[PDB]
Amino acid sequence: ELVQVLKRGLQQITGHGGLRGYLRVFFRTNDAKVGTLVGEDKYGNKYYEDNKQFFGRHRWVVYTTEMNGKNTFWDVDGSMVPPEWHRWLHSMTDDPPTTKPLTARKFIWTNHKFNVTGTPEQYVPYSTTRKKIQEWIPPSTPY
Amino acid sequence: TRPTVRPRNDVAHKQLSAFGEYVAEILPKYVQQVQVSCFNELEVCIHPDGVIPVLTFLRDHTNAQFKSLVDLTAVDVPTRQNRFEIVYNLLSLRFNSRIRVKTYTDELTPIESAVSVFKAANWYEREIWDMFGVFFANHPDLRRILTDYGFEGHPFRKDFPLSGYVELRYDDEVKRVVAEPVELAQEFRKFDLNSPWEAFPVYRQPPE
Amino acid sequence: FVKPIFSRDMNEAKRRVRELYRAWYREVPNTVHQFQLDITVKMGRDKVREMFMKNAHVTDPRVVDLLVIKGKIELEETIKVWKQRTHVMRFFHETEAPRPKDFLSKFYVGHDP
Amino acid sequence: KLDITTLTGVPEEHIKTRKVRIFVPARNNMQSGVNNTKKWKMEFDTRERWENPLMGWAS
Amino acid sequence: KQDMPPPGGYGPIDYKRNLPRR
Amino acid sequence: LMPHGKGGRSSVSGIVATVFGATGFLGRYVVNHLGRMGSQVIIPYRCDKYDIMHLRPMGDLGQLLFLEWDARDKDSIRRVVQHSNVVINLIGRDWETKNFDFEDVFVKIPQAIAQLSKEAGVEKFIHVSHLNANIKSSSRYLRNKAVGEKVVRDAFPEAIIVKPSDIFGREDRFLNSFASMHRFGPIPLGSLGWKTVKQPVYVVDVSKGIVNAVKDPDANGKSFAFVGPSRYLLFHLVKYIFAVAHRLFLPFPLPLFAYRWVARVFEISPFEPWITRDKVERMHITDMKLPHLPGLEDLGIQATPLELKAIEVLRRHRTYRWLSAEIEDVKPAKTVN
Amino acid sequence: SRGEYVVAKLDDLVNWARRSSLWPMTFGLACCAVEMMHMAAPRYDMDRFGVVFRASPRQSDVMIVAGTLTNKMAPALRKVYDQMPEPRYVVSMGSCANGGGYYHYSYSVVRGCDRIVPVDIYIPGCPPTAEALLYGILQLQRKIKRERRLQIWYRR
Amino acid sequence: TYKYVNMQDPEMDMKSVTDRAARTLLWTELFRGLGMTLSYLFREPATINYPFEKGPLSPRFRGEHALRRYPSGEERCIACKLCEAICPAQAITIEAEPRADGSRRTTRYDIDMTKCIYCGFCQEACPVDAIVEGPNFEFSTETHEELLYNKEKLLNNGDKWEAEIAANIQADYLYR
Amino acid sequence: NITLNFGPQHPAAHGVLRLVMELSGEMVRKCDPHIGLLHRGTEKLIEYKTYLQALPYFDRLDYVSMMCNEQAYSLAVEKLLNIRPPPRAQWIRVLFGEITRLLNHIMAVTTHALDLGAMTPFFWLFEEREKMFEFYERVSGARMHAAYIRPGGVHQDLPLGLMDDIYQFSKNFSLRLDELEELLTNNRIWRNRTIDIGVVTAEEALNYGFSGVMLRGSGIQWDLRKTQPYDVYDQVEFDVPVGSRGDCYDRYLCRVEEMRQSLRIIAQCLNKMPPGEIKVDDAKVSPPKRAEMKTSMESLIHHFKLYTEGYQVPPGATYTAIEAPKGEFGVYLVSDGSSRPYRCKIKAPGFAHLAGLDKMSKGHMLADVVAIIGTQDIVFGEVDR
Amino acid sequence: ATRLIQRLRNWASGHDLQGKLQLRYQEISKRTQPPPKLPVGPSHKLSNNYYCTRD
Amino acid sequence: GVRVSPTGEKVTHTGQVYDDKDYRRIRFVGRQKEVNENFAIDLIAEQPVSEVETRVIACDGGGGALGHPKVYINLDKETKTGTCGYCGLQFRQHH
Ligand SMILES: NC(=O)C1=CN([C@@H]2O[C@H](COP(=O)(O)OP(=O)(O)OC[C@H]3O[C@@H](n4cnc5c(N)ncnc54)[C@H](OP(=O)(O)O)[C@@H]3O)[C@@H](O)[C@H]2O)C=CC1
Ligand code: SF4
Ligand code: SF4
Ligand code: SF4
Repeated sequence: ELVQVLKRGLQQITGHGGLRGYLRVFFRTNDAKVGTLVGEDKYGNKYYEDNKQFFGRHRWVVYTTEMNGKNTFWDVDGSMVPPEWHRWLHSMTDDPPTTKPLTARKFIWTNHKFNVTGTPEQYVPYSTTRKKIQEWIPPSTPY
Repeated sequence: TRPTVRPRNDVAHKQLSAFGEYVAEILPKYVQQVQVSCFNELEVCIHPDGVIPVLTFLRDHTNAQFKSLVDLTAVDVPTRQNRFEIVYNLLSLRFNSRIRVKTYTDELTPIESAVSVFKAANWYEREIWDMFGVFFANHPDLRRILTDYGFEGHPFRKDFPLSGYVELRYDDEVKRVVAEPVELAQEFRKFDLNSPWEAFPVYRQPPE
Repeated sequence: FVKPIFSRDMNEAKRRVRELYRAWYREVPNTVHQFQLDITVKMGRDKVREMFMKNAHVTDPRVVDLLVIKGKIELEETIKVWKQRTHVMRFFHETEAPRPKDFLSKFYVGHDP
Repeated sequence: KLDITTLTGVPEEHIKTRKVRIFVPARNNMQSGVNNTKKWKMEFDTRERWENPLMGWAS
Repeated sequence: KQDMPPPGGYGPIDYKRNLPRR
Repeated sequence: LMPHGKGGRSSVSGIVATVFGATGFLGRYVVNHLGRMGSQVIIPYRCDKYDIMHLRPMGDLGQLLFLEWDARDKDSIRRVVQHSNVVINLIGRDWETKNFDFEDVFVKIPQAIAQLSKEAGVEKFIHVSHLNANIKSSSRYLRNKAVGEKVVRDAFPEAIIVKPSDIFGREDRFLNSFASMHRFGPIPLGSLGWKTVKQPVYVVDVSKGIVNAVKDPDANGKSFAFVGPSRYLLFHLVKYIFAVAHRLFLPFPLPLFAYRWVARVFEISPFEPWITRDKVERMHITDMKLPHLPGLEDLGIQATPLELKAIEVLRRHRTYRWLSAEIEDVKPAKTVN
Repeated sequence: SRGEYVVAKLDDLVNWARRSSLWPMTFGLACCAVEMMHMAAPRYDMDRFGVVFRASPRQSDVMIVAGTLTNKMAPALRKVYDQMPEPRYVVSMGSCANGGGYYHYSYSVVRGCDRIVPVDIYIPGCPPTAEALLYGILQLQRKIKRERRLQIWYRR
Repeated sequence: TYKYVNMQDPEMDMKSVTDRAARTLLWTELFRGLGMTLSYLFREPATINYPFEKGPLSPRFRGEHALRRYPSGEERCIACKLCEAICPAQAITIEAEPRADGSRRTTRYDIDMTKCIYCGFCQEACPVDAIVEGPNFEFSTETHEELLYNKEKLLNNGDKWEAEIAANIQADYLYR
Repeated sequence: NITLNFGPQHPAAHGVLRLVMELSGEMVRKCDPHIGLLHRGTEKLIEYKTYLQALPYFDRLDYVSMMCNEQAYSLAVEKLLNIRPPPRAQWIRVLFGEITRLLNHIMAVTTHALDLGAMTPFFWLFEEREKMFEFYERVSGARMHAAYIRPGGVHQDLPLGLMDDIYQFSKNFSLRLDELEELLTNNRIWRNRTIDIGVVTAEEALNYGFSGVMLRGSGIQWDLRKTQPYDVYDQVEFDVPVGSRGDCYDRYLCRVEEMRQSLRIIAQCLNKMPPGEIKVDDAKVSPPKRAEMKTSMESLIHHFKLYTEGYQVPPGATYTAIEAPKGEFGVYLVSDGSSRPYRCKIKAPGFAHLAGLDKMSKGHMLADVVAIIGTQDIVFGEVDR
Repeated sequence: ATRLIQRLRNWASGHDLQGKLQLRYQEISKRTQPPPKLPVGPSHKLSNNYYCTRD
Repeated sequence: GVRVSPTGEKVTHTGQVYDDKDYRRIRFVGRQKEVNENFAIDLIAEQPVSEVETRVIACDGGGGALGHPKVYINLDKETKTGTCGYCGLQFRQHH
């Protein structure tokens, strides 16, 4: 009974991170689950899978570091996920993109730059569709 | 003629009609039209000088206890000199009946206040005072509902812009919110979706 | 012709306005202190005289009396220490630029009418 | 002359500056329908509307 | 293959409360 | 571009200001006045994003811009002034920052701004000194203005030289310090205030005047010197300051050097002093009465008397017994004219 | 272990101290609010973050605006914004408070909430999903984290 | 059809009476009710571990807008300008102009999220299925300006999410 | 006496009321409920919009229950168009009309508990209201302000997945109400806070036009279902609570009973949905499937028209009451026959209640007043508008 | 989720909780479902469809 | 490879870049103007022209009810390709 639960605890201690890694993954993701199964971790963002956990908690992610050649852990957030896996955490699709990779058309982005409101990258709205009246041309000739 | 069409309830139309002539009898002095559509929805005129005496009668049983002023719904049509069209929706609970009894007024006609009679119109009052300017007989206070404090306008007059003339913003050195001239960006890009070619010949006001 | 609001002929109405002016004219310092207006009180009384001037073209007693009805209704919100200091200052429009009635400047500004 | 110039909330500036236009609206040239010629309507004269420095909107 | 979701069966539910004295 | 719309927040005008010193007291005002007209305004800043957050209401979407830049670098100044058509300047600091010596504030920087403004082809580079600028052994900061006035006068020769005197506002250092003395208790003055006289200038007037100065082609090399409505003697001036502060007033004489020593004791703090050896003499200096220089009404703006402006500035200091009190009852301070 | 460096690490302490425990004030003006409750409902639960629904305009710091902002209401909101002690922050929420929203054209609403108080981050939505709101707050914390008043003062 | 609430009359019987007075004294039921809250301590807590976990969403879900292309890589938009006629808040603004190739094309499609009410009409209304109310929802900005989207940003949004968007449409399209 | 403005700022004020009181020691004298702090003025904003465009406005008034508002519009528009919907659409409108009713009453219950300081039920039950928002999201793509009920009926057919989980959802819910049964329903403190407070005589109610449970609590039996089963209610089985004392305790127990009642109904609506279109056959009112519009011409034509100028109501101005859980709801159309309404007043059920509050205010201590706002289920959005 | 804790919990409950799971576990429903096909619609018959009646 | 403005910033796919005189250009400073890398224009003609020996054809944009309304392209003139009014992609009748 209780010994079984204490065993669950030791099992999730030794089931991930061994020793020094466990404390780090725990101070990063405050969850302490066994890293059951694995995602496609394209940028190290491993997408661990499990079912026994109650609904809504059965899919999850650990983001790793320097996404888009910038920033670090201790700055993790949303938008770090790729759009296919972005569909996967929200469980719009029971099937991870692994099994069903998407169309991969030529014009879609690849690195996925995530949200960037601060920093020099920054959306700027601006006037579009050129000009109007075209103001009259001044003469260049004297007299 | 059925799967989409809503069936016409002739029975209630008959009963409401007959009761309509009944009332037509009872108050010849103010009652005029006895409109009775296939929606089972009866309607009746009142002269504004006849507001109170009719309405009081309505609350009291004849064969319809017109209890509970559910609404004093109001409409403004600029064309008619009697531009205002105050409407008394009503519901005789005992008889589960519903009726719409309306009137008309000019800008300086002190139409009678049913405040003594229903009291529900302590605010149907001040809204329809404020939004419009429909001055009322005798009310404990004509202070404005809804519209601000120093606000001058009367929106729902179907007059002056939907944005209004007023657009307030906090200002710096005055350390305070201040009303300012509108300057809408982009502007309400109104679409004239009116359709030439009448779809309803059955209606159609004659050219005369 | 049509039945009057309250007053009939100007004097029944003229009586009401004076009642209004004093009703403001005494009330003004009370307002000056409740909201701690930085205006000198004579400026307040002057504005009191001015708003009574904008309504100079009125000639129907129903218009006069309806105006003192609405004006007393504004006095309601004033005396009850409703509104806010800003609302009291809305009458001033001091944030707004002065308007040059001169036509030449009106030429200089913009397309205008 | 039952003026309601003060009875209305409108600024004096907009009543001084402009005349309005009473008229009966014209039929579409591009369309057959006579139907909107009926019923009079009145409309105020258009004014200048500078472009929004941002996004190029009407202002 | 015509379909949509009409009811598949649906077992009993109790709107009635129970408050045991235990 | 050129103006369109009724003069307001959403209407446009061609103005492209680069207001240095926007972070400080006057700057928020002048930015408010440029912004109220719907003119777009660049606002270069160094203190931090949070410090100027309050300015965001002043603009309308695109009308404002914020730009970080080092004073120490020149190139940043070049970038910020690029599209500028006008470049107002307000950098200053009465108490002199330690890490940045006071000299630079009115010498090197104004000059770089001037030359780069010339390269920028700025339509109207503008600079703001003071009515007390003619060189004096008193107030090195005051002395420094004269050098800045000239260097700015040369590197960008058609620059205007504003000379406002003792502008008083809600956040004014000059008016508030006098009000703040009640916390001090006693009221020292260098031989009281009878020897010296001042003619303080209201700040909203100075700002709107800067705006209308930008609007006037006629101004260029003109050396404007802003002046107050009234030329009050300093002692009766303090009388009025506590007369509206309703605080207890106990004046006494104090030697200028001896007062200077206490000011030196107060200059020790990295934390900003209420009192400094600059402030000493900058107070004890009299305001020059100049007629020949252009009038304030040349901008069309009337002078606004301090008595019409004082109580709002000083209500925060007056005690609750007085904090809700009528304005008329203080009675105006005596005028030298 | 040098002079400037200590000021930096010391600054880290205060910004961390503040970002780690915001106290947003209850103030919802419309149906944005019933998302805000769900930000604090157990399924999401804002409280893990240390943030809490305090009452009053003083103990509370960040001011999460929500819902339509009419003509009448606005000055009150202004005053309330003045009421809270530094370092006050505000978070706009809902399309209505973003700039008049659905109602942008009416004599009713006061358009942009930014017209009254200097909003710091905008949250798009009608109403935003409560999680989008939560993410917007995480953005506010990162925004505080990058702020550095102490370092500027040292070199001021 | 009506039901009285309450109305029921308590027993005068002495056992029942002394029991009620025992509730009046020893509180009994409070503790019983009190006991119930204890049951929650033993249940598992409902929080999702945001953001390392995220809430369930239906494929239908509405969010950030994005213009999108043909499989060929041409933009789907034909500037039919009815989506401009529907946006209930009228956020949208369109200036259709001819392509040099001659095709109808918007020169300045734009929309502000400040006035968008995310009813998602336009996702339905477009004949060519041009604009799409995408999955993305998290995109709060530091400033108002970043909200007033050009056609440009919308195109970029259609660039990053096109795999996803097309995927959801692949899930949903029959219903419409 | 001491003059005092209250909200909006109070959590008790719900960010809307400013009911100033001129308090004595703590007993009230003057107690005026100012309003217009939320007044969105939608009446003119409705006027310049095509009738399909008006539809969002009603999600915007009743923040909580939503589908019922739109149904309140579809009835009132279909009257003038004389259009009778396919049955499945009506079984749906009842199904989500009742789930909206669950959301609304859970709202009113738990918040009224919050003003009484109960705290916990709130967190015990919003855990459920997310469970329902997951559903409106599954049928609309929006967690709230779903536009799924329309004048033609409905935007779209139900996804196959719901029919099971919703049952699962209500497989356990009765217990969740049992957990409340073990609290306030029996709890001692609660009775004292609410017993014999704001009692209202039947006549004042009939005068002010009180409706809904606010009548049913004080014994008036007036109702908008069984009196006028405007939809499938005529087929549906349920039974209506009536209060005795007019105690807030009464109204409370009523709302709990209605929640039970929806537990009864939704069972049967799950039990009885026909296959069929969930939209009207006409393309002159109800738009074509994307599959058909993109081949058949006329479908695309009328598609183009309804999405640009829309259907045209025959001219007429009318009024319709609605069985909102909060009371009678106002749909006062004024239509010239153009797709634009000429005018459109909207009577909020809570309008009359707030008109009546001051009658119940004076002579009661301030806690009584805080009790009263929660007595009447008043979401202030609908009330000023 | 330990059984003694379940016993003590239901003990305090006065109710089984296991009999009405509160937290939504495995059963839920599948997200990925086979296509709807949809009802054909009553008036898509070609033999007659004059507007004179359906109107 | 978007054509570069004299200021150096890339022009929009609808060309309209600001004048060197233009002060408004200041907005982009400290930030990044954004313009799409993938102009649709090049991608229009990038595709091979489909050809069918028949005559009248019916493009649907690929995907039944996943694209533009069904459209009947004529090929009366072999002197020119049959560009879609929607897809923008050409057709011809080879023989
Ligand atoms: N009554 C008065 O105050 C009078 C003032 N003047 C002159 O007019 C000018 C305006 O006065 P006022 O605005 O009150 O003074 P402030 O100190 O309020 O304005 C100066 C602003 O410029 C900033 N600044 C200037 N140089 C630097 C630098 N090198 N590094 C960082 N920040 C810098 C200051 O710090 P930051 O921006 O970094 O916060 C401050 O924000 C002053 O220079 C003053 O000498 C003249 C007559 C009267
Ligand atoms: S934001 Fe959109 S949804 Fe949230 S309240 Fe204002 S209008 Fe209603
Ligand atoms: S979606 Fe593309 S096509 Fe349909 S209207 Fe908006 S722009 Fe024109
Ligand atoms: S999102 Fe909703 S509101 Fe914004 S445009 Fe598309 S439809 Fe109109």
